[PDB]
Amino acid sequence: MNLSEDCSQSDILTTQQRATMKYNLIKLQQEMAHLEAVLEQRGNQPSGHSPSLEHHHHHH
Amino acid sequence: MEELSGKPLSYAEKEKLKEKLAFLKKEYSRTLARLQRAKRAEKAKNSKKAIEDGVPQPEALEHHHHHH
Repeated sequence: MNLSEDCSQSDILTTQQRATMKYNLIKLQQEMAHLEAVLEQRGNQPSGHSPSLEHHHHHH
Repeated sequence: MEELSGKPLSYAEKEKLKEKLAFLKKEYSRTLARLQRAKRAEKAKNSKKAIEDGVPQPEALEHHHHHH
């Protein structure tokens, strides 16, 4: 629109960054809904996901 | 300020709910924002409005793919 005439809108966020942002938001949303569901309903009992980031401190 | 999500959760359940799902919620909206902003700006320099981002944690994924 006047000031912003464009361009090459197909590849701007690159085709690599397209597949990237998909598989990123996919793992983030699957772990969101599924890991929470398993945690609040079944108490994180059948999963038991302690990854490695156990650096959960605030005041020792 | 914060929202007390997870009343009937024990020490480990509640530890994993807060820390895991907050990290995932952050990086969801975070990576989405970074790339969405980069997309719109680079196609055509438009007048940006609002973003809740403040403290950056050296985060970039600026890569390219051979055009086919």
